[PDB]
Amino acid sequence: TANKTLSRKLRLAKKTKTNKNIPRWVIAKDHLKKTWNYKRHHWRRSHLKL
Amino acid sequence: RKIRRRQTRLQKAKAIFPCPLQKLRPSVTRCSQKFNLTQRIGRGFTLRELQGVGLSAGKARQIGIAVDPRRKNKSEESVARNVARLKEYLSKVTIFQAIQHQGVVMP
Amino acid sequence: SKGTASFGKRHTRIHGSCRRCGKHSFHLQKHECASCGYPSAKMRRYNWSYKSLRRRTQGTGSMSHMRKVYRAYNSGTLKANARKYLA
Amino acid sequence: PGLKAKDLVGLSQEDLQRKLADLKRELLSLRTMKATIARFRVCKKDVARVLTVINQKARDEARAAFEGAEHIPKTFRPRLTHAMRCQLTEKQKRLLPSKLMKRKLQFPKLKYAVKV
Amino acid sequence: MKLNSAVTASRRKCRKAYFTANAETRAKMMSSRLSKELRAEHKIKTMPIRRGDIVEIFTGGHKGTGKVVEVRRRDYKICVEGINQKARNPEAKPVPYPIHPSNCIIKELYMNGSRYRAIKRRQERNAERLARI
RNA sequence: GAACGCCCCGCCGGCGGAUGCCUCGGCCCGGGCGGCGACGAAGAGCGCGGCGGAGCGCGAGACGCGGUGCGGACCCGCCCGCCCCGAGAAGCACCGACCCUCGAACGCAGCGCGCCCGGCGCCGCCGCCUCGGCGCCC
RNA sequence: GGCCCCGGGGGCGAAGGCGGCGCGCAGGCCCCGCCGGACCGGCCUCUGGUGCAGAUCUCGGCAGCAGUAGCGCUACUCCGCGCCCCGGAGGACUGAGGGGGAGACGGGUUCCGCGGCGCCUGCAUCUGGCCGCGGGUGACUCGGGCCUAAGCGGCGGGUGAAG
RNA sequence: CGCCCGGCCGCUCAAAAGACCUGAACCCGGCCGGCGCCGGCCCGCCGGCCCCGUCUCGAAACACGGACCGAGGAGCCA
RNA sequence: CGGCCCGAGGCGGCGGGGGCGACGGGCGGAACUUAAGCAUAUCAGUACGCCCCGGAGGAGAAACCAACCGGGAUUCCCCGUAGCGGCGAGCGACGCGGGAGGAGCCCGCCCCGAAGGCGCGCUGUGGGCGCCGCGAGGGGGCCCGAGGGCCCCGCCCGAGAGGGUGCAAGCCCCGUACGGCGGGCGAGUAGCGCUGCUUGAGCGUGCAGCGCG
Ligand SMILES: [K+]
Ligand SMILES: [K+]
Ligand SMILES: [K+]
Ligand SMILES: [K+]
Ligand SMILES: [K+]
Ligand SMILES: [K+]
Ligand SMILES: [K+]
Ligand SMILES: [K+]
Ligand SMILES: [K+]
Ligand SMILES: [K+]
Ligand SMILES: [K+]
Ligand SMILES: [K+]
Ligand SMILES: [K+]
Ligand SMILES: [K+]
Ligand SMILES: [K+]
Ligand SMILES: [K+]
Ligand SMILES: [K+]
Ligand SMILES: [K+]
Ligand SMILES: [K+]
Ligand SMILES: [K+]
Ligand SMILES: [K+]
Ligand SMILES: [K+]
Ligand SMILES: [K+]
Ligand SMILES: [K+]
Ligand SMILES: [K+]
Ligand SMILES: [K+]
Ligand SMILES: [K+]
Ligand SMILES: [K+]
Ligand SMILES: [K+]
Ligand SMILES: [K+]
Ligand SMILES: [Mg+2]
Ligand SMILES: [Mg+2]
Ligand SMILES: [Mg+2]
Ligand SMILES: [Mg+2]
Ligand SMILES: [Mg+2]
Ligand SMILES: [Mg+2]
Ligand SMILES: [Mg+2]
Ligand SMILES: [Mg+2]
Ligand SMILES: [Mg+2]
Ligand SMILES: [Mg+2]
Ligand SMILES: [Mg+2]
Ligand SMILES: [Mg+2]
Ligand SMILES: [Mg+2]
Ligand SMILES: [Mg+2]
Ligand SMILES: [Mg+2]
Ligand SMILES: [Mg+2]
Ligand SMILES: [Mg+2]
Ligand SMILES: [Mg+2]
Ligand SMILES: [Mg+2]
Ligand SMILES: [Mg+2]
Ligand SMILES: [Mg+2]
Ligand SMILES: [Mg+2]
Ligand SMILES: [Mg+2]
Ligand SMILES: [Mg+2]
Ligand SMILES: [Mg+2]
Repeated sequence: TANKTLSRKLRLAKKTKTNKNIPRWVIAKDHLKKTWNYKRHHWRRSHLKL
Repeated sequence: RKIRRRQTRLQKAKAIFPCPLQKLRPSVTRCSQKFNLTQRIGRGFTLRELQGVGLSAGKARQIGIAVDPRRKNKSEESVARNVARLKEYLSKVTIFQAIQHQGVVMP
Repeated sequence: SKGTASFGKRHTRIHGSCRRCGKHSFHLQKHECASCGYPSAKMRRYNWSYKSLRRRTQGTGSMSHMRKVYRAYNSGTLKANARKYLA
Repeated sequence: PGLKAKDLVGLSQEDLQRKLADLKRELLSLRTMKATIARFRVCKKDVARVLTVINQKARDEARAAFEGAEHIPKTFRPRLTHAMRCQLTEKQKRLLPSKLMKRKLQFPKLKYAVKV
Repeated sequence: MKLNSAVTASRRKCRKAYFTANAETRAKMMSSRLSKELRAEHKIKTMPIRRGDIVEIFTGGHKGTGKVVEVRRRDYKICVEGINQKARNPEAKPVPYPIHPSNCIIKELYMNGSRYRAIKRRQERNAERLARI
């Protein structure tokens, strides 16, 4: 909606910011083979209830 | 549980050395027609038994005798058997390398 | 038309975010939480669901204060501090 | 590297308030350079060393301003749990009535030995 | 046979303690025997390995001697100078073959203020035991 | 007839993940312990790393700050930094502080507003200040 | 739990796998060759979550069927190295209750620029609401904050074993 | 390392163990051989042979369950 | 106009509120199930709902049990049939006896009256286990990618519990055995009548409402 409360805006803002890949130097640093962050989401198939 | 109880009464016995772990308790008749003619250990000594030897209730409690003022004697033999028991124990008591007595006193 | 067509009439929010438990369970029209019971002063807890009890309880969070108090008692100096005070 | 906490001990309040003003302003300069590198790590914790000392000198001053008062601020009261603050004192738990006491002095505790 | 009942003799717990050890325990567990020449001089049997010592290797397929360039405490291994993986090119860099400290014998020790003192601390306790016995 | 299909006289390839061996995990019994909170708990939200998503941790002093002891060469990548008879990396234990919004949750509301220039919630106990009554009296 | 005559068999190759002889009425057992790369037992006594073809059994893999059934909204073509993308020229459509221009609710970064084709775009792709990297929403006058509607809370107290 | 424009050759290693231990069955592709069970014969002829499990007086049944393969799967304890 | 009585607003110090899948205390309280049906009965004084503590809680120093040539507060362990019941299905205590543990006291009333905790009180105060640290003893020969393997000779042992180490290790490394620090006696009561629940309690086991007392 274009008319949203600041409290809903802030919780939506955090899901946008943390929706990221693992950095590549972290993959070298921590010696990882699983490289996908499975807590990511995509707007077409998500149901963020926030 | 057997080990726990043995450990508890070892610690208690040091804390009262050289007092024994038990009070001197009286000798009473087992109660029914089925069990009379034999004796067992009672709860405490009566004031008539204590009057025999010359101790007050507060005085006898101090040197290890259990005193039960609620009990009443039923006969004259009940008194003589327990006065003799009180008289004997006062002989084998010393009041201050000393011996602590184990188990029940005068079984 | 009680099936697929009826589902296209949904553009409402029944529940929103709770201020106490954070879940999508605060009824916007009754003003009550169906998860924790807010604005009730006590927490909603039922023994007919022990799985619901383990999901949110003591220990599933930080335990920030209770952690410090226990370690001070078990191995720190707190049992000494009571003897000075309780004298 | 950077400021030692020991070497701000002995400095006056003005010399610590004035030293904190430069540290705050310097982090503005270094955040501006970052967004427009080893030093910026040490500066964040120089700020924490100073504020650590400004607070530790202020608590020792106030805790003597109240040393002999009847009512003390709750920050300066002993460290105890909620249950401990509410317990009876050992003296309060050992109090006996007058008649009960005057009977415990009569008939003291005695050590004795019995024989087989 | 063990007598102390606060000490585990369970394989699962012992293996978990070899992993997940803190860093001060891992350093002690990476010890090696002193040579006979140093055993006479210092009157000590083993020492914790360290960056800067000279070691004689046996029992392995990479026997030799060299200085300790690195300590891989996570692996419990040490990299010695001159003991490398056989390389592909004639020019390319060396690659250290990592050695377990218990396959080594120390021939000369790195010394500083702390290492002199910890030796002397350890001799005085070993003389308390030699007076009790 | 050939080919397709089927069997295997044998030699090789796929697809799939059984079997065997392995185990920082579970389960059972026993022993300890029994230690939260208006001095703001349990729980929730948001934010914090030089390059930083998740989880652990921490709170605008934020991937930590100080003090006493101990320890004595490292700090998973790229860098920084430390290096020495003390100059001090990893690690450990106790102690002192910091401690944003919501929550028993406390000026009202839940994100917007006040009264007053310290501040400003409810109940109860003990005291104290100021008071009401054609209660009993004077 | 025991034994296995200088203290049972093992990298001079354990368990398992694939073929092939033998022994036993049989359940099954033993040996050899190849594979594999670290553990395994014969006899006596003890113990049990101890033997599968089926239960419209449970979980996992997977065949024939089979290159089979199948892929509303009038429509694209020529040239540009040319893709359904972009350009120019032509031919048509939606037809002002619009396949147009904008808000409310819901969604939550899908918006923009540059790059790109591993996934997706049930055909293709150089396209893209897909993937990577940077960015982006400015109010005395617009709305929210204020007022009250239908309602909903609160109220010395009242009631109920309590909630 | 080299050669062609992903492949080949080959390097590390005891070994590719190469995205990973071992790697069974069902099912499938290439080369080579041939045209259901029991019995006799060296071998494609002759002889015999209905689909199991189940309830049932009675099942090959036009009575029901079952495409195939693996692993799990039901009289123990007080 | 003051006192006492009964109330109101404010201020200060102190206390309460919430949290837990156990154990513990107080209330409300099922049905499936069994009876080869089903109403009493059973399941069960259980599930579940509400309230309240603690490190334990509850209980407790006889308005007790008995019938003896008698015991003697409470709790817990071992041991075993009176009885209830469509007298069906089912249900069910306890004393004596053997052990663990053992501990006893107060207020009201009465006497003295402020002797007290003194802005109160004569409508009655006061007295009668965990923290530290040392820690012994094996070589030579074949072989392997690698010796913890094979052959042959030894040492330590209060230590042959065990983990690691390139393949089965007392002697390669950490540990393991042997030790030091802190250390004169209670009233709307008891009882009784009627009614509801509960119990093995049977012309009443325990509780409760109302009337009486
Ligand atoms: K918007
Ligand atoms: K969505
Ligand atoms: K429909
Ligand atoms: K609700
Ligand atoms: K088909
Ligand atoms: K593009
Ligand atoms: K009531
Ligand atoms: K059947
Ligand atoms: K049938
Ligand atoms: K029939
Ligand atoms: K049949
Ligand atoms: K038929
Ligand atoms: K048929
Ligand atoms: K049939
Ligand atoms: K049929
Ligand atoms: K059939
Ligand atoms: K009930
Ligand atoms: K029922
Ligand atoms: K019924
Ligand atoms: K019934
Ligand atoms: K009945
Ligand atoms: K019943
Ligand atoms: K019956
Ligand atoms: K006893
Ligand atoms: K070794
Ligand atoms: K009365
Ligand atoms: K009554
Ligand atoms: K009954
Ligand atoms: K009866
Ligand atoms: K009545
Ligand atoms: Mg319907
Ligand atoms: Mg509605
Ligand atoms: Mg507490
Ligand atoms: Mg994070
Ligand atoms: Mg607030
Ligand atoms: Mg088993
Ligand atoms: Mg079975
Ligand atoms: Mg099967
Ligand atoms: Mg038209
Ligand atoms: Mg776009
Ligand atoms: Mg496509
Ligand atoms: Mg306006
Ligand atoms: Mg494989
Ligand atoms: Mg039938
Ligand atoms: Mg049928
Ligand atoms: Mg079928
Ligand atoms: Mg099976
Ligand atoms: Mg107040
Ligand atoms: Mg049942
Ligand atoms: Mg029935
Ligand atoms: Mg039936
Ligand atoms: Mg029925
Ligand atoms: Mg019953
Ligand atoms: Mg109690
Ligand atoms: Mg009943």
